[PDB]
Amino acid sequence: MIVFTDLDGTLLDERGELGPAREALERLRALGVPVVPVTAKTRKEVEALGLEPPFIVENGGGLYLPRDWPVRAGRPKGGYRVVSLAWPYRKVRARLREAEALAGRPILGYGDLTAEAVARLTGLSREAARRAKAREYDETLVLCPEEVEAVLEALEAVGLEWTHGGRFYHAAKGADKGRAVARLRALWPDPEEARFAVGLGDSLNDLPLFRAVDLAVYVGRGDPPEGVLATPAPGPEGFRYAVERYLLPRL
Amino acid sequence: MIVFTDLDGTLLDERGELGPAREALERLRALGVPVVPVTAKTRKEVEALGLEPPFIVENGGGLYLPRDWPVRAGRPKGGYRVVSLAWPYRKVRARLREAEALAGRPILGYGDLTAEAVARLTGLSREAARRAKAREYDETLVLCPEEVEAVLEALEAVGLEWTHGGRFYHAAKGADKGRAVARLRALWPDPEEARFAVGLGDSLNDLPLFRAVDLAVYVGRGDPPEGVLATPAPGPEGFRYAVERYLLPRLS
Ligand SMILES: O=C(O)[C@@H](CO)O[C@H]1O[C@H](CO)[C@@H](O)[C@H](O)[C@@H]1O
Ligand SMILES: O=C(O)[C@@H](CO)O[C@H]1O[C@H](CO)[C@@H](O)[C@H](O)[C@@H]1O
Ligand SMILES: [Mg+2]
Repeated sequence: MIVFTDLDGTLLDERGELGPAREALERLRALGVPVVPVTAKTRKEVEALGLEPPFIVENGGGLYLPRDWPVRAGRPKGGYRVVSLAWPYRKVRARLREAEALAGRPILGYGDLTAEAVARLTGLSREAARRAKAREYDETLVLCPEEVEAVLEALEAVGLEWTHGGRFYHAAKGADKGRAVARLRALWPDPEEARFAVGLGDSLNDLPLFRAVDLAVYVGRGDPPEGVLATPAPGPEGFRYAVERYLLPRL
Repeated sequence: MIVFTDLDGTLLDERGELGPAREALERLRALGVPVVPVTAKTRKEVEALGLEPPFIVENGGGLYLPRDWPVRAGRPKGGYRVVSLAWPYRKVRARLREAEALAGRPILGYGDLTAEAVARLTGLSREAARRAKAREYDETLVLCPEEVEAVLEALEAVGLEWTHGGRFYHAAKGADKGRAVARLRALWPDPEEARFAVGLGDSLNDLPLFRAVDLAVYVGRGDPPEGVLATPAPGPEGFRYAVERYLLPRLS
């Protein structure tokens, strides 16, 4: 069993972990169940949250492995090997400039904003905002609710893809959580451990993650998508719930 | 006679250059008629244009005088004395956060943007954008057309004042081109010289300028403000026309 989790509102929601979630996390760790973060966040953000690879960043744009992973894949980088699945940020930013021309209006994202601006808009600290700005693949957009559609059509017109992360639209090419999960499972050292994958997500828009695992659990508010399990409560209690009810009785 | 003039859309051409206005300005100088820029631009932008004090920056937020101005006012800063009329930028920026909470959506200004983004948004060079970001009083807002109504009401709700410079909305408190021109006229070393004021402008933020002068001339696009003089063509050609048709005859 491998457990894939969107940080977002599955594990984090309230900033970082939280009582019930921690307890559930330790439980998994004690049982030798690998837990793999799958997040919109950057590698700099995940590191600051003290997480060790493997993890999936920027909506599936990048798969980070320990440098000594038993399966040779990706490019060596310090204590990591990085599997790049998506176009680099600089290329995404260049295409965004083409999109603006098409939409005949400015398209702003984190690349255009100061860290203090990003911090204000996200509720992050300036320090965490700086890490959220350190993007390798995916751009977080700041769009006027009223102009979202014109912008999205322009993005696709220039070959970019878009997703919604919970509060912001994102632009990238090749970044998909399901693709990244399938890739990491195919790169797993022990094929039997990766045979059964669980995916926990806090977004009605985590379908790519939900599609790529064998047991999908939606830990948010309201009804889950079709073919996806639910929990009574959202947040860390929803994560703990799902862990205690769906997982522990399998190990 | 003192001629008070906006820069963007008035004395500057569409690309921000003084070239086209030079001949008209040279007529005024020869005739010994003072010309005072009254602009949305910052001090650093006015300096980069090679303009000398006195001048009024940031929609009337600050009055810049020569260090040796005969009438003592404001505070020293090397070659300048500065009369601050409006709240400092830091206070406007903090108040904008309350406006943003009230609107329930982001309200972005230059202060939130890199020089590179400001350059892209304005068509300025990166270097000119750094100068435009060096704001002391007034914030330039970057609003999508659909959110303007809600944004301007949120500004008013939190005690900020708004205006528009021809291309962008602005937020400040106490920054008013008419207030600043009136203050400058009162600080003028030659009351007879200051007795008759002319004001040229093209945008919303210039209506207060028009009200603070004795002869107002609109060189913007479309129809002029009620009872204000108009010119055949906008911008610097409008400025030149005004000098030749409206000002010269009066100087004789
Ligand atoms: O799209 C969002 O709503 C969130 C969560 O999905 O991701 C963005 O926003 C987060 C802050 O809320 C950042 O930490 C991420 O890097 C990213 O910029
Ligand atoms: O509001 C505008 O239309 C213009 C008019 O001067 O001013 C803003 O925009 C100008 C760039 O177009 C900057 O030079 C100014 O500092 C200010 O940010
Ligand atoms: Mg103007």
